[PDB]
Amino acid sequence: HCHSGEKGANEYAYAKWKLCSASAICFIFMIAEVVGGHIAGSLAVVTDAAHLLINLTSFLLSLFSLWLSSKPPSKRLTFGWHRAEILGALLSILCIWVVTGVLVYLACERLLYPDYQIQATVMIIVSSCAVAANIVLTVVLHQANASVRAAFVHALGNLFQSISVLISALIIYFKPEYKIADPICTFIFSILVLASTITILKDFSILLMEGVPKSLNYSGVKELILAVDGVLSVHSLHIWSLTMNQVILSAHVATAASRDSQVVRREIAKALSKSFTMHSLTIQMESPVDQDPDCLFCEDPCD
Amino acid sequence: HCHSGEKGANEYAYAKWKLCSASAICFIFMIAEVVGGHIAGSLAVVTDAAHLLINLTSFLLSLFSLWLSSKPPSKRLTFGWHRAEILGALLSILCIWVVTGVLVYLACERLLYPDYQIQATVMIIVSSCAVAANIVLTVVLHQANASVRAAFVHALGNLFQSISVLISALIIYFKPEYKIADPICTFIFSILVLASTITILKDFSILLMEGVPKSLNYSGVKELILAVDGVLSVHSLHIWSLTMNQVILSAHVATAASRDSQVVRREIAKALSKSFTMHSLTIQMESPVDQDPDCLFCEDPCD
Ligand SMILES: [Zn+2]
Ligand SMILES: [Zn+2]
Ligand SMILES: [Zn+2]
Repeated sequence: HCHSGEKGANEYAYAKWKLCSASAICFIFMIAEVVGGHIAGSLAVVTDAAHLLINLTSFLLSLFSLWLSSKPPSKRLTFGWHRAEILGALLSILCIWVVTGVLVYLACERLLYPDYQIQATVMIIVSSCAVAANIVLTVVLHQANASVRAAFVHALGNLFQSISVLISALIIYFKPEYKIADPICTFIFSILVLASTITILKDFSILLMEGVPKSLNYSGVKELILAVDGVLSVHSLHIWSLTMNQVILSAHVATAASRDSQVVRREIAKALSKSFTMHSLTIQMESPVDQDPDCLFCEDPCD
Repeated sequence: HCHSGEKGANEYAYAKWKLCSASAICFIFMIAEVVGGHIAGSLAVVTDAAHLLINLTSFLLSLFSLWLSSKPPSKRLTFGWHRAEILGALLSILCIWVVTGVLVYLACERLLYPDYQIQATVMIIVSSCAVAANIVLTVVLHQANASVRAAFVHALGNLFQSISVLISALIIYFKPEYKIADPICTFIFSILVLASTITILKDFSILLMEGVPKSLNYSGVKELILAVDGVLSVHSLHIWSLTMNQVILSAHVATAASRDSQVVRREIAKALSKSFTMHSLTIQMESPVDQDPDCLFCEDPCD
């Protein structure tokens, strides 16, 4: 019948906790260490307490993306609302890029305006919690689902940014004669952030461009299909992916003309669903006749 | 043979001119009206001459997206590099959102710091060219290809932003007693920008989520297919789209068991390619047997 029905359902549920819990943890931390600013110096933690609101924002946005992904397939969005996950993830990552650019420009400003001073010891304790809080905010998002993996890279990034004042603070406190080791620290650590976002960006860009999923390999799939009896030649094998774990596949095959078709494609479906989980298959089951010199449109992926 | 080979090839060529020409026009304008700043007041046009560089940047980025779209299909990117167009377009539009947010924040700053003054007559002539130049930069991008349509919305947006100082300038010159009609102008006109970007964003988001293309209609396609003789029931009709004009389709059909299959799907392909151009079709041609009460996974798009 070519439609097979808890292994997937439960996973949407786990992340839903791995985010709501992390969002709540960041909520607690932001609340506490902002009320610890009104009842003390009022320009102490707000600047750090800022970032925490950004992380919370990204976490709630990723959770919103999950809730969207839950929605059922419609007439307009046929396959379902799945890629909403990847979309929210890519939006969050571009927001990392934007926020980091903003921070780098403010660092350059502080450089061009060295007329500024901050007590280099209380500057550390405020950094330590920010590092510690980020340590916790990361280890909960330790990968997975495109949504959580987008929140982790978003969290880890803050960690490098978080120490980027601590490791700077110590160098300021232990030798305030320098005063210009902080901007270079923000620079290099923003670059580290950007490297991690480069990894995730490459992966989700390959996803959005209907690229074959990393988890698989095209020529391996052609071998795996052609390794079945009745077939003679498989042309136009396209295999893209939905968010992460919904691999689709669509192929033309040319089988033994006098052979019964439907058993051949049934066997192909069994072989494929045996090697790896699917989400749909539409094998066209063409005939022996094919205009081979003209199949250049479906000769093979050049690569 | 199910593979049919100048109607499409020439279109990549037209836009390639509709961008390179517009990029060059903006290049000319920026050059001229920046050298008209060194040889006069040096804080006159640079701020306007700034956004021209942003428009040029977006135009060259869209052209880069086109050049990517030209690349052939590979083993990793099976369908081809097509959606690179949509990706570059969405990036450019999010950059519109970012730049407009930046401008709105600087407007709020000018508000909270009314300690500032600018001659309200020379402020107009610098605005008029910016409006005129934007008038020209837009009417060349008058739509189409996802790349150009992304450059037009990007250009038109600057127009509203461009007059957003002129219409402000006049009100400053004709009554400098007000001095606070400029921020509200930037506000409302940024909102207009954001509305246009909302339209384009909705469309390309529907595209990226494998939504059926606007140009078509699902139930219309089911009627158009089921209107052919041999078929009995079509389930799991998925029809997404590549960038704009590469519509794909993939369907299971259940036809008369004793009937010859391949003629049925050949006729379906003829009917579809008759109603509207395609880019691929993989009709599975299932049998009469189907487990109807269990097809809930392929019952129909709820909507
Ligand atoms: Zn062919
Ligand atoms: Zn089916
Ligand atoms: Zn079914």
